[PDB]
Amino acid sequence: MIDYTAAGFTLLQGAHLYAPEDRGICDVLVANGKIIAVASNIPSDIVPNCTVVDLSGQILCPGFIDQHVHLIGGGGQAGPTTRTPEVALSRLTEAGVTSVVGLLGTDSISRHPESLLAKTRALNEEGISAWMLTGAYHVPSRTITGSVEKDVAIIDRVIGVKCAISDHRSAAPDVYHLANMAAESRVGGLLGGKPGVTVFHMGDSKKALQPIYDLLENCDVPISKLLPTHVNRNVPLFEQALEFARKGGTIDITSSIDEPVAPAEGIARAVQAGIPLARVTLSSDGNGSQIGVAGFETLLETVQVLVKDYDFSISDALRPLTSSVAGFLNLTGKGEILPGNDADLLVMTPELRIEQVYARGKLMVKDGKACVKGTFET
Amino acid sequence: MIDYTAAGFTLLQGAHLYAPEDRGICDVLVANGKIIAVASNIPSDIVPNCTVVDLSGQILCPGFIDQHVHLIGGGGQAGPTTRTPEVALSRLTEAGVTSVVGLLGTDSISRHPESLLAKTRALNEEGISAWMLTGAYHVPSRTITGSVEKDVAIIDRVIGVKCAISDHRSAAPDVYHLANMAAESRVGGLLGGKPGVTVFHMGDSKKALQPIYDLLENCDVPISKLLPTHVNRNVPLFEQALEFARKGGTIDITSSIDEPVAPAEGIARAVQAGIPLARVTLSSDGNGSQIGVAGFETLLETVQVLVKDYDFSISDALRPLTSSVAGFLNLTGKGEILPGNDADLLVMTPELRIEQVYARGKLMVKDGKACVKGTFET
Amino acid sequence: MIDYTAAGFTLLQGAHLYAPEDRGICDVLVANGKIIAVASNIPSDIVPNCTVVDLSGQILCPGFIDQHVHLIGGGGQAGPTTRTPEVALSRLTEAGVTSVVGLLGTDSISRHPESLLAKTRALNEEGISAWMLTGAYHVPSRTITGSVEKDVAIIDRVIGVKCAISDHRSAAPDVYHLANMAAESRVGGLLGGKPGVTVFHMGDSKKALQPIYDLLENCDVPISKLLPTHVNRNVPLFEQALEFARKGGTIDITSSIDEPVAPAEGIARAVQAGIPLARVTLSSDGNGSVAGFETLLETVQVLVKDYDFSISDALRPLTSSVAGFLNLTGKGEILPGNDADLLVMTPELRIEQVYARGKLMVKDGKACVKGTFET
Amino acid sequence: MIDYTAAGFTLLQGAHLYAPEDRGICDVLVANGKIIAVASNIPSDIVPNCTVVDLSGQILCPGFIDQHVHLIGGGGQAGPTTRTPEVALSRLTEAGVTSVVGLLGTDSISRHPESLLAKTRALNEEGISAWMLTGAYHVPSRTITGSVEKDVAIIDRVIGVKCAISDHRSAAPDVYHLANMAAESRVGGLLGGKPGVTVFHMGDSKKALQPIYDLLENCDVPISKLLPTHVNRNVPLFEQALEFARKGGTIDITSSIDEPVAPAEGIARAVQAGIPLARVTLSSDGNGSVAGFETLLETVQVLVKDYDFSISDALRPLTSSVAGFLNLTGKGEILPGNDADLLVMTPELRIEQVYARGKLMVKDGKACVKGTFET
Ligand SMILES: [Zn+2]
Ligand SMILES: [Zn+2]
Ligand SMILES: [Zn+2]
Ligand SMILES: [Zn+2]
Ligand SMILES: [Zn+2]
Ligand SMILES: [Zn+2]
Ligand SMILES: [Zn+2]
Ligand SMILES: [Zn+2]
Repeated sequence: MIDYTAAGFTLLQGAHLYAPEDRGICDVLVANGKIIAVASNIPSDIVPNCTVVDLSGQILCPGFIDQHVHLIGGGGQAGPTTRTPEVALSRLTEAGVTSVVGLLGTDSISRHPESLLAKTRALNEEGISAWMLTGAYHVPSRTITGSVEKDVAIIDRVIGVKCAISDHRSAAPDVYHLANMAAESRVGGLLGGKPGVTVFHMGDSKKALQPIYDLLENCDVPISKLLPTHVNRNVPLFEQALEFARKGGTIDITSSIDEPVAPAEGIARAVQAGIPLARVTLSSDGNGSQIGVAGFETLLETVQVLVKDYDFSISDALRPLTSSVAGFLNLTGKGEILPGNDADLLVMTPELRIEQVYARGKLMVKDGKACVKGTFET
Repeated sequence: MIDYTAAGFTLLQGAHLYAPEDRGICDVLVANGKIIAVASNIPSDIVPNCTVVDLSGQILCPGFIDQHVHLIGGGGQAGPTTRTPEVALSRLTEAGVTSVVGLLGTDSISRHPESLLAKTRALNEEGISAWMLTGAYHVPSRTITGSVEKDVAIIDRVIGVKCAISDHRSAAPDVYHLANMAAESRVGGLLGGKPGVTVFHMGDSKKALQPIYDLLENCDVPISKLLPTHVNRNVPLFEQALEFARKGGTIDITSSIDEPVAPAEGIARAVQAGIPLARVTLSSDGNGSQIGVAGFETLLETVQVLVKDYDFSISDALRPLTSSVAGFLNLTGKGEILPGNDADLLVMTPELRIEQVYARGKLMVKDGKACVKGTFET
Repeated sequence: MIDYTAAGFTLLQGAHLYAPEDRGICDVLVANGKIIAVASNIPSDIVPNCTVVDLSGQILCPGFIDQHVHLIGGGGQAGPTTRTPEVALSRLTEAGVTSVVGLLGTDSISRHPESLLAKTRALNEEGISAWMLTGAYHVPSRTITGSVEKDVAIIDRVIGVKCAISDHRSAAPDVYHLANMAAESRVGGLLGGKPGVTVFHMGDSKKALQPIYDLLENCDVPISKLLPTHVNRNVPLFEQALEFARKGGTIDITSSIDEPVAPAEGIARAVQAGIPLARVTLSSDGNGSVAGFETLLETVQVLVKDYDFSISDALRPLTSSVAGFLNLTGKGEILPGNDADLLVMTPELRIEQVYARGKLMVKDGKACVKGTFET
Repeated sequence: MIDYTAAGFTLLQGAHLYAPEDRGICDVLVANGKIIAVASNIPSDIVPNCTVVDLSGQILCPGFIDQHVHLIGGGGQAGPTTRTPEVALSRLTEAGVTSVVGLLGTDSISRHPESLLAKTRALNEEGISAWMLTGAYHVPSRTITGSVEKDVAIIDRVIGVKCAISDHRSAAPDVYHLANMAAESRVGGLLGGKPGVTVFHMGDSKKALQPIYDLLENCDVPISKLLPTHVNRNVPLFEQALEFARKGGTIDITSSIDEPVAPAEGIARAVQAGIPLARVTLSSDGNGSVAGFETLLETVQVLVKDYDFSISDALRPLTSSVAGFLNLTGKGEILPGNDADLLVMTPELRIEQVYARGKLMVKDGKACVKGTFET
């Protein structure tokens, strides 16, 4: 008897697959955490020591990518008792999240990029995929190596930089400071093989997107590296974001913001405005302070709403959380079900309720409950 | 015989109380430095080991909050012989001051925030309540931790930052530098649970308030965090301050400046202009250089004048020194006589002359003379 | 009706009081979070709007002071996944802890004093009392302001410095670096009105206390400012510890270390060795890697149960001895003028109620007050 | 037809397998760059789209791990013209090297860790596996982030630190500086999940290993984290090295140093001295001043040919021993779950094929995969 168990062969059979593209009833063969074949009717005996999974009647889609999470905790805006706690593995996984991008916010005094970096690594070690942004609301940026360009270029998990504009919690940055920082992130990413993006937390100032336009007039950073987030927070801002997207920018809608522009509503309007889904993403702002802390249920909720109350197809509904995110951040191997991609998959009921979650080919959630937990989860 | 002396029970009986709100003849019961009951006719035997004080015929009001004092000394503008000496406890208390905010001025070369911080702490230890501002006239700010945001966030006694504008003694700051500094103070205060204000020493430049308006156009710091002081120093400046107050800003009048706009006059005009007292404060600039050094008698003097020559009610007269200050700096437990507030009280004759002063429930002045002195007072 | 509720009058009646000193059946009156009277038979009507609590048949004693807690989390010695989570309020209060001193350990790369300082502040706001030590195992120390001397003098919650010696995770400090760091903490303590102590995490190196002795010969910091902790981790170290205590030093036994010298055992031997309880402390090392806080109370139970200690004495290492060593004014003793940090226990020493600064935190053995984000 | 080519199924059949352990004639199945099965007679049809390679009559073994390579170039000791060029991929793979650890030497003015780090990354992308050491001969170390402890904990490819002792090109380090630096690497290793080793370039000074012994008496870093290299450079040093190994240390023999103690000879004497192979490593010092990589394989040949070693044993110093010392998970042994880093040799030990992470890199003794700018 030959042992082939090292391969971790798993055959996912008979689900209706949304890659997110509708592929109909189709099988998925996994090995070594990778998707190795996608096809209708894969012989259950094509490989030895194969775990076969009957998904008949279920749906199979790619795992969500949540690009805005306060992995080590956030808050602190109303004193020290408001510092939220760190994110626990199970919370992410039960929410359908297989890939995450961690970041800092208002507080960069009691929160440090080194802490964030360690947490990012723990999460990868625990089973999912994680990256981070250097900086925080504060401009000039607080970094690990002393320079934004150096952080993006040399710290493996760093993919870009974060900042805040048009917000009463900003560092009142001027255009030069902003331009320089985005330029450093851009360059650092070429060198490091990273997207080199600049993510802008938007507040409620009436100036809205101005600073971004100013910046573009003062530098050569491509518009495709600039990401405004929390765009649904106020109407006028939302409206400008639409045009920003119309000009070739990508906009990030926050799932945790219900009013004045609800998330599904925001996505629907984009489409109405003729904006291609590829230029719209959805992120949670999870673990930030809400006093409660923002969770991850809003992601799934948005997909359900879009399908059920908005007439989106499941395929379209999935984009903002999968392919558009991977697309924007250049996350190779993620967001789509293709041979050669990582085996980050969700298994859902036809009513869009998660039953199982695979991260890198490993069963993380079964029967809608986490079977793999963070090291200190109790 | 049971000892209940630890409580320090004190009953202040029968004065006409101005909370500053007129409460008429009313009693005040104190314990553990706190006001525990305010009411007419409190039974002199409600608590054991109670010190009863007959205030019949007298007035009872809250202790003054002087938010602009050069606690460690100031001056130095005309050479080293002009460096004034540090403030002595008794000077404050005999002047009716129970709470103070220390700060630096022109000289930040021979004066350091660490010195100011130590002095602040000594004063609390000696019996009164004290806080400070980081920075000084110089922009960029000279701080303790290296950053304005960090100083406000982590040094317990630091509540904001000071600077100078439109003055021949300024560091010729540009809008960005100013904006950044105010933004840091603002943010630092959210984190630290401080007001996070920015206090602007105003000089006689013709530009007057401009820089403040410029700043607001270049940042998202709320107008309510910005405090221009010495507004009565020149007419045109005073006039602009009125409108500044009209737009929602708070203005600080300096009691030690007699011309061209006297303090009581300044306060009267504000009211004439329809500005709510809540938006007007009065501070001494005590211990700065005047060669003499500015004292604290001008505070009380202003209240007397307002009542006697201006027709203000005592209640109204008290605001700028009590509730409006506490209101502006968010000094919980101060500026008002309510159960649960600190027992910082003044006892005056009907002609507004101070007889006794209680700081945190402790008798500091009796018969208009200090009975508790600074450790080195001789 | 006049309202006097701002005073928070509370009368704890009928318990057998251990201050820690046995005081027999005695009453305790509280106002504004402070103990205002201690006597038998205080009248229930002595003050208006008084909450009377009948504790007859129960024991009353001071809240515990745990001077060795990884408040923001610790661990990380076996990689990133081993970083423990921050401590929740209820875990402390349920274990009888009303005062705590937070610190860092091995990891001072992903762990920062500024973070520790915020957490310290959070806890104070939440209802208990907390302080911290600056530095970490690493020497030179990583501080907030850039100087150990400055951190201790100016940061209100900082009371001393932490370091590691004789351990395979130390920074290989030399005597000069150790002396200087201890002297800075000492001096900062004076300027800031802090104890200005130096806390030494002890490892298993054969050199044991050597470095301390060396330090003493190289500086003039008083012996009473130097605290070796984890002294019960190995025999030779423990024995050396006894000697150090005999010379005038204080020693900290770790409740979470059960072998080779158990906590109660170590305490009993110290005493049997002629060392006064005043020079013996007990701390948990709670939240390190996740070590909990139940061993504290258990040590007390064991001392009484198996070692012939009176209750009074068994309490000292967690109350008066710590408060005394750290100069925690208002803590560790039930006296008029002190803070109302009290435990209510059954005669068999099970925690029933806990008051911190006069506020009821735990009732029927269960936290009734929780951390802001406690789930 | 269903496409399964994404898996890269490859079946290596019929070779005499040395894992390094002699396993006789046995098959190896590979998928996704990992070894998924090791057994005799694996069915050629067991998996779809399988590339079958008939290796009958050949030997199969693990790829070599060269832990001492001047990846970006070295030299510069006789002025600017002596700076050697960076290492090309094919030079490594042709020599049987599939895993490498890069480092700096004498020159840390014209040579930077950031440059070394980029080159390390380049190689990983090009198909092999690479790590680096922070620092250089200079002590205090010149690092990327400013701290040895921080470099090791946070820079993914950094696994330890390099330094020079007992050499006329050293920085004249004192024991404190050496101890501190070793302790920082040790601690960073723990936090980052790295071996956290200290690699000591040994020169010809008569003091030989002294500094190491001294260091040990001045810190608590385990002996197993300290690696003296170039130990065969002189006799007295070599002999002292044997002793150090006997005490529990590991020793690195330089394949490029032929006198006075040749590489094979040194290995044979170590063994004859009672030292287990697990505590003996072999590295090239390749690309220094331009030293090549052929002496690696030659040492193996000589051990077998002239020293009575079995093949299994002769392989250890370049495979399992290194992987074990550096904790290189997935490397140095042919086991299910490990990376497909394999060599195909003739029975007389000549390299024929080389696979790195399952990719064919060298064929018929010639690189068939080259560096991006390889000419
Ligand atoms: Zn945000
Ligand atoms: Zn956020
Ligand atoms: Zn001024
Ligand atoms: Zn002034
Ligand atoms: Zn320890
Ligand atoms: Zn500890
Ligand atoms: Zn060398
Ligand atoms: Zn070398």
